[PDB]
Amino acid sequence: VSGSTLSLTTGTDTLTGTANNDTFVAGEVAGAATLTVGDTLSGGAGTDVLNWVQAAAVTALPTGVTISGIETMNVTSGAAITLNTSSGVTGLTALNTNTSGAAQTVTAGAGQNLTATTAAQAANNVAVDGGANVTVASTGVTSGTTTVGANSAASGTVSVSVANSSTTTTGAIAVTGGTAVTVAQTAGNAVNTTLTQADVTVTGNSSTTAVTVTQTAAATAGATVAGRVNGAVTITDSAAASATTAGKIATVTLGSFGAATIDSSALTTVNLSGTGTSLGIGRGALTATPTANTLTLNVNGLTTTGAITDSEAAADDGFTTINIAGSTASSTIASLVAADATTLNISGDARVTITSHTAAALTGITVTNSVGA
Amino acid sequence: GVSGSTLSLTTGTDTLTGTANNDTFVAGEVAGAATLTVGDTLSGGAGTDVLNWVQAAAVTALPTGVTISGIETMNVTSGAAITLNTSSGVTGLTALNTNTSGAAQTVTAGAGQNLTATTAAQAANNVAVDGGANVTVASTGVTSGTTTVGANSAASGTVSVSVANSSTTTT
Ligand SMILES: [Sr+2]
Ligand SMILES: [Sr+2]
Ligand SMILES: [Sr+2]
Ligand SMILES: [Sr+2]
Ligand SMILES: [Sr+2]
Ligand SMILES: [Sr+2]
Ligand SMILES: [Sr+2]
Ligand SMILES: [Sr+2]
Ligand SMILES: [Sr+2]
Ligand SMILES: [Sr+2]
Ligand SMILES: [Sr+2]
Repeated sequence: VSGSTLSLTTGTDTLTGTANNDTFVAGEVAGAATLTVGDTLSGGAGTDVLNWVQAAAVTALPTGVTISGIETMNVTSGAAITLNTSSGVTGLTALNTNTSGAAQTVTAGAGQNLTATTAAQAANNVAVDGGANVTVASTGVTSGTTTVGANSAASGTVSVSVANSSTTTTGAIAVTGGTAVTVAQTAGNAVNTTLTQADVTVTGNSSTTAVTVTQTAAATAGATVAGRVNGAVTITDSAAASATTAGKIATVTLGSFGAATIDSSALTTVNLSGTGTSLGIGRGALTATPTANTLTLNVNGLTTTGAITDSEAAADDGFTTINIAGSTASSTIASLVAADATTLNISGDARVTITSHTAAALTGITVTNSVGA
Repeated sequence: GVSGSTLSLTTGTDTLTGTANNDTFVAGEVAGAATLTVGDTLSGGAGTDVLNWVQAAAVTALPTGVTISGIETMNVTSGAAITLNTSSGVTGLTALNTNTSGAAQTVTAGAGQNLTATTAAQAANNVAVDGGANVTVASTGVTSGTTTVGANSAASGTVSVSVANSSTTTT
């Protein structure tokens, strides 16, 4: 049931909503902000919203402001947003911060889903921390960077979308922590131009079980063709350097990639698609000899120009069984390097081509792929 | 207790009298200007009444000519330092709560007033409290800043000090 609209003032407000769905409006009055020192907002029962909008940059939650009972907080500025809602804000489950052509530096409470939406980001940087589920939705990015969890990891999942239609190389994307991470890049430069996409670094924490990093497929620029180069990808389990602590990242998905590396003692499955350069797979640095030594490569329309390498096998304990499952569209791996592999199984319903392989310890290759290998 | 009214002070000279019930006096800011101002007169009346004094500017004293009576609890929050002595005047006050972040506190409470000084990110700023009935100091983010209770007048009741430091700078 529709409730009331409650406009804040340039003074200290004490506003309590109804038992219904209310909208708290923290706009401007003649250019002056109305979310101001000492404001106390209580949504009451129902699904309540606070819309905080002002032309001037948002620089902080003001002194003495308390917000309770409001389920959604929308923050829109005509300039940058710098905001920490990890204190004074009870009951918020959705925090949405919105800029265009300006930076965002946002820290949310661990129970607040954060969505940072930036248009025309260009050379401005976006940094978000805290939150439950964290979502970054960035368009018109050029050299500006995208950083999640450098100070405090998301309690839930992380989803980053960065779009660049310039020829200026996309600023680096870094994510630290989260239960599952997806970094999705797109390149939208015009034909007969080339754009290099952002390097991506994803460092898991104790909760990170899966990481996904996708980009626009690489291509050579021509009169009819927009050129694209894929960025590097670095994915590191939090326990990658430990001799005793078990890993957590079990699945990695790459949709087109430059020079990519994975390091996780828990890794069992890698899903690959698009245009890849190279992929090196490390399994951490545990001293104990591993018992699960099966690697599954699920490929779908994958083309690599370089090698997929088990980097652990040469001097440590690599994978002994490699399962390659081809799906939906044919794949071509330029080189497969696996110094400890003794069994290679190739399955699926789409062709798998391995142009060259270096795996001297192999004793058996068996193909069940219905299309062929 | 039964809830009463909310009484917002203004940037003009206020004369505010509460209801026989539990009232909340709000002494905030209007567009950056304090609303607790010279000559203000506050009278809580019967019931359990509270004054919330919040402003970005430092608190250095009660403004000239201000009279406060019948208000049992006073909360003081500043964006800068707090320097305040409530051991005379403010008749009927039994609880004083002072709150800063990254700024010093120098507070003297009356011998019948429970004092709670809460400082976040105290760092190198010093906290000094005197007087009071039961005295509570709750400080986080302390570094080299000191904590001094009762150097000029001892608490009439108990003293409870909590000091948290997450730096490598000796507390
Ligand atoms: Sr206000
Ligand atoms: Sr409501
Ligand atoms: Sr409420
Ligand atoms: Sr509500
Ligand atoms: Sr290793
Ligand atoms: Sr080892
Ligand atoms: Sr080996
Ligand atoms: Sr006044
Ligand atoms: Sr009263
Ligand atoms: Sr009273
Ligand atoms: Sr009175």
